[PDB]
Amino acid sequence: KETAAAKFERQHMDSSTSAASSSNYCNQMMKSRNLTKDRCKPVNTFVHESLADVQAVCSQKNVACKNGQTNCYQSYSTMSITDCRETGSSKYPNCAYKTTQANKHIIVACEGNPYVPVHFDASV
Repeated sequence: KETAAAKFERQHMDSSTSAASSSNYCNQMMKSRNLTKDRCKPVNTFVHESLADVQAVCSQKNVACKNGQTNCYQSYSTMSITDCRETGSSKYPNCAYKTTQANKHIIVACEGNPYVPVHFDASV
């Protein structure tokens, strides 16, 4: 089955570009990463940094997770991210998203050995 670490790379890593490729980015990426298979996932964030740079966040600023667990980490630097947000017009199976580019600190939950990101918690 899919590891949590692999699921995080699928759902949240896009190192291939430095920014939100275009107004079409989220429509294409939400589909191609399989986040519209069984329903339109309402919101999703993609990080445009290297895998190494996002994995390194697991050794950065320890912060509380939104669910109250203690294993979340905030990046010391801002990172290039794209927020995908489903539209009102959006009806499964034709999921439609607003693509928003920003530079924000990310917060990820990390687990395992090796200790790696398994959940995208927030951007700040």
